[PDB]
Amino acid sequence: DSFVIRGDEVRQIAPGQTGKIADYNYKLPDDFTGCVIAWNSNNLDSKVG
Amino acid sequence: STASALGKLQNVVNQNAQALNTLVKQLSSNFGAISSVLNDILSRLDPPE
Repeated sequence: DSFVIRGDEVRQIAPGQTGKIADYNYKLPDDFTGCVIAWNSNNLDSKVG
Repeated sequence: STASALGKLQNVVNQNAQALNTLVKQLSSNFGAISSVLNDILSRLDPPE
């Protein structure tokens, strides 16, 4: 599963988390097995306009 | 007139009653948790702890 989020919201992508992204957009199971990968694309996904 | 001649049966009854009473009493202990009642724990913390 792929998406783009703000820099400060990456903390909410974890089992048993609470916030705004974790409960309204993407909810993870408590016993989730797998892995999470995150990197930065300010030079690609952000524009001067 | 003379009492205390039937100590054995009274002792058996007292032992049974005391064992049941202490088994019931044990419900109020803490056992190292934050409270002795489940509802307060459920209604004051998120599931992870």
